[PDB]
Amino acid sequence: SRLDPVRPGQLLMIDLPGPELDKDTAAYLREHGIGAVCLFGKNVESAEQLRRLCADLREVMGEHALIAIDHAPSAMSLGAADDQQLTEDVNAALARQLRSVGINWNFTPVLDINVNPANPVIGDRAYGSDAARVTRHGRAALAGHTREGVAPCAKHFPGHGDTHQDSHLALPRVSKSRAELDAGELAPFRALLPETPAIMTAHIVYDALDAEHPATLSPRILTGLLREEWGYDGVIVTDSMGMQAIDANYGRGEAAVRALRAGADLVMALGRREVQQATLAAVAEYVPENQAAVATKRERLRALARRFPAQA
Repeated sequence: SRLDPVRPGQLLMIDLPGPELDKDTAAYLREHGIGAVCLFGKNVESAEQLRRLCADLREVMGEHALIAIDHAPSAMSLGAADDQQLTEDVNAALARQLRSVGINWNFTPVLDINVNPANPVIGDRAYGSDAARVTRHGRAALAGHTREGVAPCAKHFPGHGDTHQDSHLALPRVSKSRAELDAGELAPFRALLPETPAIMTAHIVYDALDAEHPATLSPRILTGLLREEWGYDGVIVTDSMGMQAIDANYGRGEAAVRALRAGADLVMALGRREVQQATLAAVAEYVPENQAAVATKRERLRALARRFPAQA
């Protein structure tokens, strides 16, 4: 649309320095039209302070604001008690607390499967060791958020449960066959798609899907599989681009442009202002030649915020 061209900042989710929205940060959000922020421990002191922080963010960012947080018993606990209704209700209570402070996005449920006992990558944070158990409690977690007006985001697609890292600088790999993936890693996401408004992708290489690129940078995975095979029309967000294995293998801006091209709607551009600025600069070169594609990405983000408005 002529009157409202897509800006590079509207495709990024950034982090903030502290518990208060300082003037320079406000000026910066407004300057670039940043539409999404993720909050962490460094931003959280009390419910009163957090409510003040999210109200300020909503005032600066406007009606499309996506205000996310990363993170009450464990997923393993709930998985084990195995009362689906309990899982839903605990997530419903968590979502009500988030809603009262002005947060409209939570990064759960984990749909990773803790399948390999001798390789607990996820551990406590998964609901179980098979797809069936993860699917059942994942459904409950999604519904508890959704019914309370908070967008949940399933992670980490296509499944972090059983990855192998050759070194701390190498991308983790999964070398299982497609049929194995279908029965395991992929099953909970596939089963839960119509209830999943957002999905966060994993910096993991799946040999059976795309032997050359991590999922977050893979057109075969984000577009071929998620969009085309599965018909997924929700938000795809990349995992944090500041994680070491990516950082050691790609430039920040290059990686973010590649994620958007591959099929992400939203890039998590976490880190100090200088790295955020470098990401903006790269996306600023991509956006003008890809206006229809980025319009579609922005509308997914906007549809999410309309459904789950931040204003407390």
